[PDB]
Amino acid sequence: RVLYRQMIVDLEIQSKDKSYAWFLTWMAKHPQRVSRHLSVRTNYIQHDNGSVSTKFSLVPGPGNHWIRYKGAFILIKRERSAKMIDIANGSPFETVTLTTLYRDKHLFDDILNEAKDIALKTTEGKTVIYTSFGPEWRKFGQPKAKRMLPSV
Amino acid sequence: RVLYRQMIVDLEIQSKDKSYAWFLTWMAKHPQRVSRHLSVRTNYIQHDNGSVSTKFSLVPGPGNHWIRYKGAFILIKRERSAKMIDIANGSPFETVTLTTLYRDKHLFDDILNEAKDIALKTTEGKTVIYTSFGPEWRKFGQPKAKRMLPSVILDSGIKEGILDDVYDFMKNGKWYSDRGIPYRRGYLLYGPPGSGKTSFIQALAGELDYNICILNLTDDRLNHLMNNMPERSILLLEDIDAATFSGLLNALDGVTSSEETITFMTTNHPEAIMRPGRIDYKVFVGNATPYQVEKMFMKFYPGETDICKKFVNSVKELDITVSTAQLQGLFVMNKDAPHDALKMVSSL
Amino acid sequence: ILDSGIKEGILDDVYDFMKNGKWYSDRGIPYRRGYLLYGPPGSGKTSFIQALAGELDYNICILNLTDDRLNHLMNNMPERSILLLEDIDAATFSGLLNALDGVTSSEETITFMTTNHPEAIMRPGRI
Ligand SMILES: Nc1ncnc2c1ncn2[C@@H]1O[C@H](COP(=O)(O)OP(=O)(O)O)[C@@H](O)[C@H]1O
Ligand SMILES: Nc1ncnc2c1ncn2[C@@H]1O[C@H](COP(=O)(O)OP(=O)(O)O)[C@@H](O)[C@H]1O
Repeated sequence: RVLYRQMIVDLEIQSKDKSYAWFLTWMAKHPQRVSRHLSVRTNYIQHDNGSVSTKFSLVPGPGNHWIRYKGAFILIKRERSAKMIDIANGSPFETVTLTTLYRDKHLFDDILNEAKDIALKTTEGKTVIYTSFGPEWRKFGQPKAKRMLPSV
Repeated sequence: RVLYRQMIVDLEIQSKDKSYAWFLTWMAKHPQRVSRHLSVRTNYIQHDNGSVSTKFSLVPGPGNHWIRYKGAFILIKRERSAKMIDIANGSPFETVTLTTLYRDKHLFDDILNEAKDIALKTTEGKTVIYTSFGPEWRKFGQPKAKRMLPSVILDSGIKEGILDDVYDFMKNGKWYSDRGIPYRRGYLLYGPPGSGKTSFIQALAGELDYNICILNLTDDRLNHLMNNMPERSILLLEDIDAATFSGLLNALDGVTSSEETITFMTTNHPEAIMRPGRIDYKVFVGNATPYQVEKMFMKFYPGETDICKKFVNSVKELDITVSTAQLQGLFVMNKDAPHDALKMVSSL
Repeated sequence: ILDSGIKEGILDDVYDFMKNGKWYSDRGIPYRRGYLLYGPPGSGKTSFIQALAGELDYNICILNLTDDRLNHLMNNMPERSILLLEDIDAATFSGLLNALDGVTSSEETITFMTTNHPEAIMRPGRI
């Protein structure tokens, strides 16, 4: 056991961190892996009307999987706690554990960077335009969209 | 144990997800299964009165069942936690686990899609109509119902010439963004009064489940009204031929949002605005056609083809301003009786 | 207690009108219906309407006979209600017909009407 823990690294991403959903989203879209388990995640928006916009997507889910990032054979576990309950999302406390050799520790940042990009590609800002209303600045013209510099 | 976990998949739907009730509802209505266990689910609404509307329905419930979807023999367990308590619904934490072979993993999405449809069939939207109250939009006329596009009957090609132009305009976000032009579009339904324009706009908004922020024709607040529109809306401008004109064009060019901004315009007689970016799709919905009269007659009375022709050649004579509102009026007063309509509508 | 056939001629017309949602939706006509109980004063009309509302456990939004707010009153009715118009023979008439044609809701909209002497409104969609 000590020799095995002496040639590997770990990386725990716990369910509180913002980099938990990002990483599962990334690992869903990875081409080469073997993930026997799956978990549904369904977003579901009810507007002012009874109208519903809903969408479901599968993710790795509890139990361990494997992945091959750049010739690494990373082993990932995902675990749920049988006793503790988070109050931020109303779900039990979860934990993802990545594990590769020590030699490829430098891969982890790369992975997380990729995840951040796949996270940042979807979330898009909107350039709010404030304006003068007497001696105080008020918002005006509910958020515009980015004008995408090649366009000008 | 490792070989067995080596030829199967799992799918955990946990009790927090919205796709938990949907799936149990779906599996209740599946024809071929063997579910020894059952659980009651009782909805119970007490109104302002002591009156009660209550309804109970059985679902799979705890313990494992079986099902056969498309020749798969899926095994499903449902479990409750003896220690944890959810605070959203006040119940212990539950979990559904589907398990089939790896080869039929692609079935899961299908199942969930079916569940979503059985979920989406019951929940029905209602096209709220906002309106102008000074320089601010207030709700008006507590939610209507969807008008169900087959119900409105207009000319042969106009029902598809707009339902596909709009469906294209909902897919050209990148095209409008990369060119550096605003992402908006106008429409000009024109014709005689009482031809079914507003009815068609409401039917289309019900198709796209948006909300009609109706506005009929002050110039300083018109710009404020254009700029401040709620989420998921479809602007409607009745009678644009009643007008400040330069301010109208200025505010009409200065309409923006964070998403699509469709702005239909209806007028009774359309005689600079027709430039693209402003009004760019003009189509003429007018009086009744021998196709419209046939389709209305078949809309009211399903089947009974023989009478249909016998009406059309009758309405070919004595017709001046025959409009579809008039046909709706003269067909609703003689409901469930086409033979009375044959002699009643022909004389008006 | 009223005449021999009238207790069933209305308790089955209403029970049909509660089952024709698809029929009224597919035709593209609004899903409403009026009624005209007429007779001499003191015959038991209002009592029958209250008994029927108790049968369907709805709520009687009674209104007895201003034209600009009448439309607002017609439009804004609570959930699970049954409109009642006492003495429609006391009237603005064009505004009455306009607001009466412009009554809407998210569900059924029954509107009984009682009058002591009923002498255009009788067209279907209206009474
Ligand atoms: N093609 C149609 N199908 C169904 N109802 C129609 C049709 N054309 C007109 N109507 C009816 O005519 C009435 C008034 O027409 P409306 O659409 O309000 O007129 P406009 O749009 O010209 O102002 C409504 O009750 C509407 O349902
Ligand atoms: N068949 C009946 N059953 C019960 N009460 C009745 C009946 N007929 C008349 N009444 C009595 O008539 C009275 C007045 O009825 P009301 O509804 O005010 O009459 P109207 O609708 O003609 O104005 C009530 O006190 C009611 O109990």
